[PDB]
Amino acid sequence: STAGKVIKCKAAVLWEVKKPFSIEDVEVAPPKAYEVRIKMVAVGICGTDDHVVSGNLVTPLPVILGHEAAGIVESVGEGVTTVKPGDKVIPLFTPQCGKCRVCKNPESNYCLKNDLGNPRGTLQDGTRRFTCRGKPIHHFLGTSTFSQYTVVDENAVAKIDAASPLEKVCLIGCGFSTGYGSAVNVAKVTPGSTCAVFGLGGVGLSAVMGCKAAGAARIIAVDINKDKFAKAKELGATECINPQDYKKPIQEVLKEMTDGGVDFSFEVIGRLDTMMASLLCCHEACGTSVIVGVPPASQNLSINPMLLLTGRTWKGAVYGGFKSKEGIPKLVADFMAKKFSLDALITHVLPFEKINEGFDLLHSGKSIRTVLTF
Amino acid sequence: STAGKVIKCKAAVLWEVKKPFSIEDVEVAPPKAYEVRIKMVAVGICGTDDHVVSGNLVTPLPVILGHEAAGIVESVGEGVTTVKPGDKVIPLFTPQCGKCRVCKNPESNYCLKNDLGNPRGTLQDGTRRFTCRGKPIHHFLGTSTFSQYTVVDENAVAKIDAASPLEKVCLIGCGFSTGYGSAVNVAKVTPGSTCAVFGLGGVGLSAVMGCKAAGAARIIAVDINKDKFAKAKELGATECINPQDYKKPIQEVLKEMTDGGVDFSFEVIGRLDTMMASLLCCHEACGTSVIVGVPPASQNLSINPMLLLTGRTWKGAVYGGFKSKEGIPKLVADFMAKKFSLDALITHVLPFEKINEGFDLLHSGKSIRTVLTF
Ligand SMILES: NC(=O)c1ccc[n+]([C@@H]2O[C@H](COP(=O)([O-])OP(=O)(O)OC[C@H]3O[C@@H](n4cnc5c(N)ncnc54)[C@H](O)[C@@H]3O)[C@@H](O)[C@H]2O)c1
Ligand SMILES: NC(=O)c1ccc[n+]([C@@H]2O[C@H](COP(=O)([O-])OP(=O)(O)OC[C@H]3O[C@@H](n4cnc5c(N)ncnc54)[C@H](O)[C@@H]3O)[C@@H](O)[C@H]2O)c1
Ligand SMILES: [Cl-]
Ligand SMILES: [Zn+2]
Ligand SMILES: [Zn+2]
Ligand SMILES: [Zn+2]
Ligand SMILES: [Zn+2]
Repeated sequence: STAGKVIKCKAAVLWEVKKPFSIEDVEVAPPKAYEVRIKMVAVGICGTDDHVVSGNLVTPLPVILGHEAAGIVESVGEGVTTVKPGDKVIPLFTPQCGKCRVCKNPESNYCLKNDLGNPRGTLQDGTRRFTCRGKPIHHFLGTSTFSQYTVVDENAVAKIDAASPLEKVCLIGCGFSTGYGSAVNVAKVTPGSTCAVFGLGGVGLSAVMGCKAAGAARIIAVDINKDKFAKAKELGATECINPQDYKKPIQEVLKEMTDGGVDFSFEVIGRLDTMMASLLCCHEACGTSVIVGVPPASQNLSINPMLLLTGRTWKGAVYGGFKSKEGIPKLVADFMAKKFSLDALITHVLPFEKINEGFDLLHSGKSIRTVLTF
Repeated sequence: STAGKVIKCKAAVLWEVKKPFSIEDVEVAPPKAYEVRIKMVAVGICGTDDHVVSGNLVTPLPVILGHEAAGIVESVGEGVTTVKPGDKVIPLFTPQCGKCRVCKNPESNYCLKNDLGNPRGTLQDGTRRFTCRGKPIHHFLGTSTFSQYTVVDENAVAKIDAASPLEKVCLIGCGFSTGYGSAVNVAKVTPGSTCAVFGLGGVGLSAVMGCKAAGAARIIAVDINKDKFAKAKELGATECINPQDYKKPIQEVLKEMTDGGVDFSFEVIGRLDTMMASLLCCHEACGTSVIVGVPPASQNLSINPMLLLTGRTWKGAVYGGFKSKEGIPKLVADFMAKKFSLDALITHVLPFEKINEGFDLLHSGKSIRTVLTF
């Protein structure tokens, strides 16, 4: 069996930036106390993973990426009370340690045991658990789901419904709950409002889907990629516009189109020009601009503070404001109850081994979410 | 009767920037329809006035400044349904025109009729009601209270309580409502939270009072002027901090002092560095930072969007988010119902003819609020 023994499996390792992943044999150490070893069943490719490949989000290399996933618990360490082997689970990229300031504060979810802020590349106890060619391989956001087995801290893992379709539900681990919560919990979109959503990746489209579930009267979807429009529209966008069609700055276009700005604007791309245009496009006295895309390392925005004095709210959030371990369970329950559908987001299913082809699909505007099967 | 004819009186006219005010004889035209001519009983000197003298807030010159005030209604023009001659009045620097998007929206207050954003120095119909030496003099924020008589549009004037100390209550026209409102209505300070306030002028200490009124467990008051601390402590600040006493940046000191950051920070000064230190000292995952001070003409902050992505909110607000015409009276009522005391703030009362003396007191930290009487 495997419980308590090292596991040897395939995993896609990123040895260098801007280089392909290498499906390698790696040894995965057993769970220490309060840790869980999971067997990956399905994983989604998310833009945050692509940012590490591209050089925009620095994390310690070599690394096993991946964080949007669903799997079955193979073994649990001592102390682990929340998980039992055989339990279906979604690994959370933001832990909910339950004992820090942020975790106790009912409205905050960026727990202090996270590894996004200043990435160590390890698990919470400071150590790694993957070895490939004798060398230690670093973890990513403490989840590293781009491997057939991974070890995750207990506070970073959620037990979900035993009947959950893991090849659909893995989206709720990052992309969907991020997009949808951005609208429903972060910006708190109001019925009848006008919302703009910049970027239509699987997180951008769940933001559209969150604005529609909130009662937004209008949802303008912005993207330089026309092919995304049909899905946006099907999911709730009232209109879709492409910045390259206009001769004047996209915030001016939208201000003119909405009687001086939207009420709620969402940036789900991660570029500075669109984070600025997304601030600008919202109404000067009643707009909320929510930052969802992750910015390129060390870059800055020069804003005039007056943009804010008149009444604008600029905020950002991680995971759609969901406290990870309590939220992702309930959102799967909702999923089961048929409250929403993830099917339009999943455009491709590839075997794990075809991971690089999955990143090529993202890079070409051909895929919204690619799911990788183990 | 004064009515229907051009009044000639005294007004402190600013002819050039960084120049002493000239107390001069000007002609205040009669009210057109939907306008009101008011006799100034008391005027507070507020930081926004000073910025026009400094050159920090550009506005068409010559101009008669002033916007913090209480007076009695001399004549009302035609169609004026809300105030009658003799009615006690506080002119509002931000109108509540009742009909625009911002006015119909229950949460916003920067009515579109405002003359703050792109100041044209006239009343809402695009014309001035003041003359001096065969020259039209401009208005400031459609209020121009540094004149014995001023004409203001109707939507920009509130009928306050018939029995109100007009020498006290005029602070509610700007400073008290802005500072207090910023805390209670914009930041929405929570019971038991910890707030930091940068700048302890008239607006600043009213923010200290608002946080205390909101139930903040800790209120740290920051000011390079050590003499304001006694008042701050008296008004609610649990601690006072002078940036010059340190060797490390004030955010670092405050982050350290407050377990990672303050829950609510208010910048009530208007400098870029303090807007920055104000963003930085509130907790990255749950702090709200509120901009209240007014920024120098065309100066930008280079910020890193990761500062918001972790979860902190950044918002500005005009008038402490009070709908003006509806708000200032309810507060005058609260003052009248013994809810708070403006006394600590009214530091000096001078005859209006000493207005340049009043600005010198401000320019030396002697004064918190100087009231100019008529
Ligand atoms: N805040 C978080 O919690 C959180 C969570 C998950 C993902 N993210 C971030 O969300 C962002 C996107 O996520 P995704 O997985 O949905 O990625 P994605 O690649 O599928 O979506 C990006 C979309 O933006 C569009 N786009 C690119 N340039 C554009 C431009 N100049 N103008 C308009 N649109 C443009 C692209 O066509 C693409 O459709 C990434 O930056 C990711 O890092 C953040
Ligand atoms: N948003 C609005 O609705 C609104 C309304 C009223 C006033 N304001 C703005 O509020 C700001 C000030 O209000 P005020 O009327 O009380 O003026 P004020 O001059 O009396 O008070 C400003 C305080 O800032 C302190 N200070 C100065 N430099 C400092 C520094 N470098 N670091 C820390 N503290 C410093 C000064 O000692 C003073 O105590 C002004 O910028 C005014 O324009 C805005
Ligand atoms: Cl004129
Ligand atoms: Zn993600
Ligand atoms: Zn925590
Ligand atoms: Zn209005
Ligand atoms: Zn003022």
